[PDB]
Amino acid sequence: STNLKDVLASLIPKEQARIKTFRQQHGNTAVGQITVDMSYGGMRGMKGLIYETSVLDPDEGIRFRGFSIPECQKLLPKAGGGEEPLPEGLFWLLVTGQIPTPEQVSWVSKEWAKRAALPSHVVTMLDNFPTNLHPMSQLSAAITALNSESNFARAYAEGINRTKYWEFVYEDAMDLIAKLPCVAAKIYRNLYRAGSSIGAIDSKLDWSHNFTNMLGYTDPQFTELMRLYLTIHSDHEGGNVSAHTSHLVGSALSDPYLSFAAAMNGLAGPLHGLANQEVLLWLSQLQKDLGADASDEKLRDYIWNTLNSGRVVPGYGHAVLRKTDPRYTCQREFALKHLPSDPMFKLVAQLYKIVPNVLLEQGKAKNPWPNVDAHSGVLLQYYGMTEMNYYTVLFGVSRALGVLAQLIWSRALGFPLERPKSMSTAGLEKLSAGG
Amino acid sequence: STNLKDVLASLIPKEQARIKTFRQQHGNTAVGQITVDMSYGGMRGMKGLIYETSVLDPDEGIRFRGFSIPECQKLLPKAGGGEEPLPEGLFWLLVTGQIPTPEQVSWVSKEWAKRAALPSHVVTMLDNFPTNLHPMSQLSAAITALNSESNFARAYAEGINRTKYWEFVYEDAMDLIAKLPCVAAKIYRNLYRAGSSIGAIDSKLDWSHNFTNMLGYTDPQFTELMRLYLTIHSDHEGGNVSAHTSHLVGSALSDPYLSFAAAMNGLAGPLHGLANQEVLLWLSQLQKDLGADASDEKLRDYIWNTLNSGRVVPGYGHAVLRKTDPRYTCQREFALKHLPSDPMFKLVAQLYKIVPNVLLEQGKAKNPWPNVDAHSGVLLQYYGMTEMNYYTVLFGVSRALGVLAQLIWSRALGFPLERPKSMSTAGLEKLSAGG
Ligand SMILES: CC(C)(COP(=O)(O)OP(=O)(O)OC[C@H]1O[C@@H](n2cnc3c(N)ncnc32)[C@H](O)[C@@H]1OP(=O)(O)O)[C@@H](O)C(=O)NCCC(=O)NCCC[N+](=O)[O-]
Ligand SMILES: CC(C)(COP(=O)(O)OP(=O)(O)OC[C@H]1O[C@@H](n2cnc3c(N)ncnc32)[C@H](O)[C@@H]1OP(=O)(O)O)[C@@H](O)C(=O)NCCC(=O)NCCC[N+](=O)[O-]
Repeated sequence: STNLKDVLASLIPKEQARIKTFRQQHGNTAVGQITVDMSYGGMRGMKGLIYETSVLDPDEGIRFRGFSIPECQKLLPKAGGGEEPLPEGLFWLLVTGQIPTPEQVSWVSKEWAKRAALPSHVVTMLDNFPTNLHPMSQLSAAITALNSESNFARAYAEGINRTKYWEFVYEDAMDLIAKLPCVAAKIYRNLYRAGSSIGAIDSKLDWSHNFTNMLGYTDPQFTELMRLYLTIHSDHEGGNVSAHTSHLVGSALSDPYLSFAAAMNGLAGPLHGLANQEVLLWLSQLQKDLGADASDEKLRDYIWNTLNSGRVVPGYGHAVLRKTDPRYTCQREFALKHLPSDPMFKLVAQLYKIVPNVLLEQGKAKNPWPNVDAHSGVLLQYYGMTEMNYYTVLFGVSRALGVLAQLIWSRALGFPLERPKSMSTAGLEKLSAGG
Repeated sequence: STNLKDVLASLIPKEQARIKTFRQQHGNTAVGQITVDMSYGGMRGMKGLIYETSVLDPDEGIRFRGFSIPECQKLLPKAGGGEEPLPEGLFWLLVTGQIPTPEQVSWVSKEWAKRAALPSHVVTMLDNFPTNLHPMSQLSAAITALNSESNFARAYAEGINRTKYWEFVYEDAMDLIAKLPCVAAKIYRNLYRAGSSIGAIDSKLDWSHNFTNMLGYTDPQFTELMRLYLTIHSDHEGGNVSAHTSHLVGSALSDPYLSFAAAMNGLAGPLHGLANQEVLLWLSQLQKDLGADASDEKLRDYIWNTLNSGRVVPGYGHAVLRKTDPRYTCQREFALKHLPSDPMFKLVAQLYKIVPNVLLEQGKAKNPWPNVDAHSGVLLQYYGMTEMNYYTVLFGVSRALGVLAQLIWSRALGFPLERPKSMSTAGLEKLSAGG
C-alpha cells in the first residue's frame, strides 16, 4: 500500500518542470561574485551547489525540508512509548518533502529490515582486518567492497537510458541504508567484543533498535539516544565535506556505494566528523592533566596551551554557522534530562562557559560557538560506549540518510558532472596584474 | 646529495610570502560571477579553486607548471636508450616547478624503489577478494586499508603544530607513490595470472619498468608506452573529479591514503576515468555487431543508436576542453609510430573522422572532439593487455603523481577546509523571485 518509489515517480516530473521553467526565466541571473579570497579560502562564502534536502542558516542552524530540529522532534513519528524521532521518518521527509504518517514510517522500517544482508566476501574482509586499522577506514573499505552488489552499476553497464538512473539509485540507496548497521556493528564486535556475533535482524523493530541490539546494548534510554543521534546527524546541507564529496563523486556516475565510501573518507578528517572522537580524546587528556574537577583558570590555561601549540580546539567553530549549533543545544537538553550529574557532561558544560571567550580573545575563529561534535561523545560514554575511536562510525551511519536522499534527486533531476575551473597563483596574478 | 624535501623547504616560505602579499593587494578583487545556471550545471565555468601544479587551457590543453606535453617530451629526462619521458621527472617538475636533471630523476627512482613495501594485512585482503569485485574497487579499498601506515595520521594524533603538516604529507605521498605499483600489480596477477607472484622491486630500475615487470610484460616498447602513459595521465588541473575529490577530502585533514582512495572512487565513474574501459567495451560491441571493417555509414548508424538510446558516446567531449585533447594526439602519434596497421587503431582512427560530425549534428555536446580516454585502451590491447576492466587502474596509478604533488602544496600553503554554501531550488527562487 505504501511505496516510496511510487511517491517519487509522481513528484519527479513536477520538480523537473518547475526547475526547467525557473531556469528559462533566471538561468543567467547572477547570485553572487567570486573573489580572490574565496578561491584561496576553500570557497568560503561561495554559493556553489544546489542541494534540496536541507539548508543551513548561519544564525538559525539547519532546516530539513523547511523544518527545524524542534519542529521535527515535534512532528516526526516516535517509537511506541518513545520520545525521540525515528530516523526512518526523517528519511521520508528528506526524500519527499512531506511529513510521514506512522504507517509510512513503519513501512520504511520493514523495508530496511528486509534488505539487510551482507555478502560473504565483505564478512571475510572485516573478520581479517587488523585491530590497529581505524574503524572509519574499516567502514569505508567495506562499503567500497559492497559495490559488487550495485544495481546501479549493473544497469549502467547494461546501457540503461539516462532517464532511469534515479530508479536504480533509489534501490542501491535503500539497500545501502539497510546494510549499514550490520557493517558498522560487525566492526564494533570484532574490535571490542571479540568472539561474539551481531546476531540477526528483527523485522519487527525500528532501524535504530536493531542497530543497538547488534551493538549489544540493552538500556532503553540508549535506544532513545541512538534514535535522536541518527536523526540529527542526518544531513547538513550540501557543502559540508562529506555531503559535497558524495555529490561530486556521484556526479561522475559512480554508484551509491562508491559515492558514500568516498564521503566517509572525508568524514574521517579531523576538521570534519573525526572531531567527535577528537573532543573525547582532548577531554581525556584534560581530566588527566588537571584531574576531574578543574577550576576555570586552569581550563583556560589548558585551552591556551592547545592554541599556542598550533592545534585547534575540537568541537568549536564552523564554516557556516555563526551561533551555537542547535544540534549542540539539542544534545545538551537530552543530557540535562537524562544524565545531569555526569562529571564529563559537567565538564562539557563548563567548557561552554569558557571556550567561546578564549576563542574570542584569541581573535581568529569566525564562530567561537560549539558545534555538534562538542556534545555527542559525552552522551555515548555515559551509556557505556567508551570506545572513542568508534564514534565517527555512528556519524557516518546517520549521514547516509541525507546524502543518499539527495543522491536520488541529483540523478532524477539530471544534474551534470561537477567540474569547476581551477587556477594557479601565477595565472590568477596575471588575470589581475599581480601583487 | 639530492633531496627533494630540502628543495621544498626552501621554496615554501617564498611562495607563502608571495601569496600573502598578493592577497593583501587583491583578496577582494572579483574574478567572476556565479549564475543560476552555473549552480545547476555542476559549477561549469566557475573559477573555484587554486591548484598550482597544472592548468588547463580550453583551446590548447594542459600545461604542467607552464609546459605543454610536447615540451615535456622534449625536456624531461628519458630512460637510457629511451624516447618517452620518465614519470619520475614529471613528478619533480610538478612539485618544484623546475625541470629536473637526470641525476635528480634517478634519485626519485631510487627513493620510490626503497619505499616500496606492502603490509601483510593489505596482501591478505587482496588475496581474499572475489574475482567479480571490480579492479578499481579493489584498488580503492586497499589504499584505504594502507592508512594504518599513515605518518601524517600519526603526527596529527600526536599534536603536531599545523606549520609542519606538509612534511608528513610529503612522506606519505612518496610512500604511497612507491607502493602503488605493487598494489596495482598484485590485483592484476590475482585476477588474471592466478597462482603467480609479482616478484620483487629492482632498486636499479625506473618506476615504470619495475611496474611492467610486476605486471609480467617483457616487450621493451610496452615499457616505453607505460612511461608515456603514466606521464600524460598525471594531472589535469584541479577541477576534474579525481583531483577535486582528493583536494576536498585532503582539506579536512584526512591523510593522503584516505584522500587518494576517495579520488579513486571518483575516477571509477563512467563519466570520468572509467571511460577508458567503456571505450573498449563500446568498440568490442561495435566490431561485434558490424564486424571488423565497417563502412562509414554503418559506423554512423551505430553511433546514432547509442545516442538515441539515452547513452553517451565514450571518449568524446569534455567539461573544459573545446578542441581535440593534446593527450589524444600524443597517443595517436605513438600509434602511428608503433602500431600503424592495427585494426583497432584503424577503427579508432576512423571514428575520429565520424564521431565529431555526428555529435555536431546532434547539437548537444559543447565539445565534439575526442578526449584522452578515446585512444588509451587501444594502445594497451596491442601489447597484450586485453583486460579492459583493468584499464582505469593504470590511470589511477598515474593520477597519484599530480594529486599528491598538489596535496603537499595545499598543506604547505595552509589552504583551509573546502566548504562552499549550498542552496535549495526553493531557496534560490526566493532569492530571485522564482520562475
Ligand atoms: C570548523 C572549522 C574547520 C571551520 O573552518 P573555517 O571556516 O576555516 O574557520 P574560520 O573561518 O573561523 O578560521 C579562522 C581562523 O580561526 C582558526 N580557528 C577556527 N576554529 C578554531 C578552533 N576551533 N580552534 C582553533 N583555531 C580555530 C582557524 O583555524 C583559522 O586560523 P588560520 O587563519 O590561522 O588558518 C574550524 O572552526 C575548526 O577547525 N574547528 C575545530 C574542528 C572541529 O570542531 N570540526 C568539526 C566541525 C563539524 N563537523 O564537521 O562535524
Ligand atoms: C566529459 C563530459 C561528461 C562533459 O560533460 P559536460 O561538460 O556536461 O558536457 P556538455 O556541456 O557538452 O553537455 C551538453 C550535452 O551534451 C551531451 N553530451 C556531451 N558529451 C556527450 C557524449 N560524448 N556523448 C553523448 N552525449 C554527450 C551531454 O550529456 C549533455 O546532454 P544533456 O543536456 O541532455 O545533459 C561529457 O562530454 C561526456 O559524458 N562524455 C562522454 C564520457 C567520457 O568520455 N568521459 C571521459 C572524460 C575524460 N575523463 O574524465 O577521463
